[PDB]
Amino acid sequence: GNVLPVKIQPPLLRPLAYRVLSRKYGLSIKSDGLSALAEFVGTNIGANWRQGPATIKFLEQFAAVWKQQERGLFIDQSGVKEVIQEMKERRDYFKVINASQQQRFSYNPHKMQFIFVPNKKQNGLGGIAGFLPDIEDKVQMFLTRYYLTNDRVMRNENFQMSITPIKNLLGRDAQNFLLLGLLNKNFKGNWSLEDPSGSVEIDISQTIPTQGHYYVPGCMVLVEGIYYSVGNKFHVTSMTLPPGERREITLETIGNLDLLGIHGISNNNFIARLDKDLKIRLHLLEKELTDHKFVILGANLFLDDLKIMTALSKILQKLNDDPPTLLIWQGSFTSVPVFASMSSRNISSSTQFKNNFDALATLLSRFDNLTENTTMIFIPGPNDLWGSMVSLGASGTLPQDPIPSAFTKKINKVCKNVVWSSNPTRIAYLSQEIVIFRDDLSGRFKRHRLEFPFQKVQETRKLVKTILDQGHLSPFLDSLRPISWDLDHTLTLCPIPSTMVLCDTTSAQFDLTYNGCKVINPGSFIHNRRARYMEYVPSSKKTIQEEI
Amino acid sequence: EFKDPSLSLVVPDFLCEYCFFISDIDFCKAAPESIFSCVRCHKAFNQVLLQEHLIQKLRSDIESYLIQDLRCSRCHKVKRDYMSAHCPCAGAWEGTLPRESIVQKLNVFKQVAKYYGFDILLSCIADL
Amino acid sequence: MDLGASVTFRSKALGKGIQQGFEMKDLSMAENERYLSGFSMDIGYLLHFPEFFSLFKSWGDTITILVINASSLGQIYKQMFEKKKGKIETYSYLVDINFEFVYFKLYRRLSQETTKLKEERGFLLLLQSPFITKLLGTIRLLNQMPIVKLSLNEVLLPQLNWQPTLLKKLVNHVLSSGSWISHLIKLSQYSNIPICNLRLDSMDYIIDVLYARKLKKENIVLWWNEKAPLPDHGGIQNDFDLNTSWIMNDSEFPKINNSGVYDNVVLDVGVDNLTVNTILTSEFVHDAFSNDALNVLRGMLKEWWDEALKENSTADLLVNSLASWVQNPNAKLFDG
Ligand SMILES: [Zn+2]
Ligand SMILES: [Zn+2]
Repeated sequence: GNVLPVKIQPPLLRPLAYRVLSRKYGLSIKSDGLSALAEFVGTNIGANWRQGPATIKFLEQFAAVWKQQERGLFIDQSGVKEVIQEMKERRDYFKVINASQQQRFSYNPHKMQFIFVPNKKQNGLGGIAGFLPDIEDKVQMFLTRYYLTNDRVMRNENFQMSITPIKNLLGRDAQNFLLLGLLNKNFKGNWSLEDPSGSVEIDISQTIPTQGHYYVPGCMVLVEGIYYSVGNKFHVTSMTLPPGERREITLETIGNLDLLGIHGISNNNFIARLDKDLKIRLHLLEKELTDHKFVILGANLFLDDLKIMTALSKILQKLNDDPPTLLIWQGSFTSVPVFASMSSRNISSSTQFKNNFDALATLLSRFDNLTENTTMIFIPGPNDLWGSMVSLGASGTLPQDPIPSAFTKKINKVCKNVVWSSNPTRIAYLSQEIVIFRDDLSGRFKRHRLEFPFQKVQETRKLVKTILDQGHLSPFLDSLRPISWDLDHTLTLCPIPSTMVLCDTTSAQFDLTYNGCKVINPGSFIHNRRARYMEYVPSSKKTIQEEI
Repeated sequence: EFKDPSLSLVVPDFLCEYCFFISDIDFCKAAPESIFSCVRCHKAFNQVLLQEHLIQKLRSDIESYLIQDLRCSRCHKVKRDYMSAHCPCAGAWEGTLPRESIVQKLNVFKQVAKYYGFDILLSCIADL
Repeated sequence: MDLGASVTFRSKALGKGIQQGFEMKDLSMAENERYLSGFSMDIGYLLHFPEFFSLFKSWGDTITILVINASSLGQIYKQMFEKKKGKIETYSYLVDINFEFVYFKLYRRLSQETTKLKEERGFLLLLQSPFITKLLGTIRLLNQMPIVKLSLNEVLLPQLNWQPTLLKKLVNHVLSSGSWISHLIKLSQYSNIPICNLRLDSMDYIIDVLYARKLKKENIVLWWNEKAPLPDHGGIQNDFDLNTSWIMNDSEFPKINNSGVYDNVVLDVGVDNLTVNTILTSEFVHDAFSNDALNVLRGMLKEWWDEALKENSTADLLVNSLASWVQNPNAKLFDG
């Protein structure tokens, strides 16, 4: 109310509200709205019932705020919330999301359009077991990947020659063709290309591949060759990975869809888009960006050894004076995978894992400025709690679970902003998309390179070109890296991110950029009696520092 | 019609440090004051070990379900291609490991964890 | 593994080789180890019970415990003295008596006592705490002498009347250290292993050492692994493979049950030593385990059985612990 509120009689105010909300704009005023307006004409007692313009303009502002939320034919108990919004209308706006809460969007080959898919948690019960994907999900996952790759290839400028589906190769011979699909080994043990139409065999004896790519099983490839019906051999003469596209050109095909929706989202009922505030937020980001710095550390910071703790203490000593905006720790937090202990005589490995994080809370006590001003991010490593329980330190499921709450009951209480996410995690800045992914890449692509019968900066160039042209974080079949059936969309590089935080302990540090995106390659947290960590300036500039 | 008034949840290859006794222990059908002590030697068992073993069994179960193969409904031949709608003959793919089986297994994990004091197992459930 | 504790030289520059580090690859060999040493030398003792840091000296005559007790301590020590008169007598030649009792800003005295014992004797140290690495890393002096660790962790307080139970624990540890060291010297002079590198419950370690040296004299790569419960294979073992996944989780065992009512007599029998008999009795297949290692292990188990038949307690214990070593992934040289 006002300083001198006067309780109203609802019947006499009824015409003033009803006229505005039922003849000019709006509809179907409820009792809650009328009671709210009673309170807020108590907040506007000044000469009211004889003063028109002030209450009328407040009502039209109310309408201008209300009519942008859904359709709003009824006014529920949110009305007080929009009135608080009215009061408040007289760094934030950035979000970090994990692979668990990413929205699902299918792709339809017959409608050439992305389709929203309801999340199982929002509509389903989810109290017993809602996280288990259905059987046909793994059937359709490769179909979805192939459809997306087909669309991406056919949108290319050069291709307007046309490829031919595999099954249409039975009746012709001694004619050149062009085709693409999954590359794998058949049951017999020969090289084959698989397509939704069918599969053929590959002749490799005279192949000249395009250099600069890691030709690996499980990767989309473009094959030009001559069919031969005497056997079933598609004699290959050239081979190249499909080209990639920048962010804006892929976006405009769907305008600007609300995939990573922070301003607005789409769901089953409606589809939403936005480009008006993109330039405004770009201009906002262009300023005070140097003040909003975020620094990342190396991989596999084991919290058991004394040397790592001492180096970390020195890093925090240098850092506490100037706390950044975001701080990220990546890699495993224990040098030995945790699993079943057959002996009760010694400390349980789970208890040791709990103990290791407890000391970190103690070390946070002497760096209060960092704990007070900078949020903290933790990303699980290859041999942390849940994975190593069944993987025992080897590669496992990629949509990895976050750090369990039961073993982090003190870090959440000491620090004020800590977020645990999956191994692939996506953050949403004002005008930037950043993704972080921690695993082993160079060794994997080196060991599984395909063989062709016939200065270290080139290897990272090949790796980046391959991972960006393929457009999928895990270009490997289900034999190598098992993936949860439904969450595969999280690993998709549909509209490629602005910056990629690609950490590989088997690769040297790099700061390359390619095709509208830039990639950073942090190394291990320590090496050769030294420790290092890197920071990235939001103005597309990078810095490297070493403190031993 | 008479049925079994209880289910089963068995942990294989359970080891006793003091006696080196190897036996499979049933968490549901077995009576109390026998889960906590070895059969031959009457020595009490560690409890967080029991919780860890249950968690490991559950996680291995989930992984095994997630890595299962696909079988055709009419002819029981196995799927041999990465992308394909259905069998060349009539019939639609079905999973080797049905969903309701693992759902019931998780239900009985829930009941077992609720009956005794098992907090880390409850946390393991909660993260799902 | 290759050299063992029984070290000797055959230089035939010894001073020049001891002012600097003596190189071993050119000159090394292992002699016989029937008797390790005639031991007559002092001992140390530092213990912790989760603020219950405790110390004792074999040649000392005082006991001080960091922050009714004295009388109970004396009576309990005397009581277990008469109750283990025989064991004390038979291990007096290892460790030998009432001592002064004390129950003691105070947390810095560990450094002082360690320094005092450092300049007082040159005495093996026995450690018993759940925080052995912490104690080693917070007392810099403890790295200057050989130490033997006897970690028996997971000790807790009853929240009431912890004095009698802790007194019992400390007194039984003190009067059983002699039997402990007797068993340790037996195992060491039987298995050619240094004292400090041994432990009471490290049966798997001796298995690894003996099997590894038997393979080293053979032409078989050891696949030795450290700080990881996976066999070493050149890095290929880090990748996920289906057959490995299925052999890892194939742990269920079948059984036979034939219900019914029986009027005939039925006998109940027990079967024991099944795994050892199974092992001793009995290119194309890629999942098969190496035949050479299997044969070597069978021969080793057979010789252990034969030696244990001829009144060897250590061989009997090894035979008993073989199965637990096989199942346990924590042991090194472990292959699923
Ligand atoms: Zn037992
Ligand atoms: Zn069929």
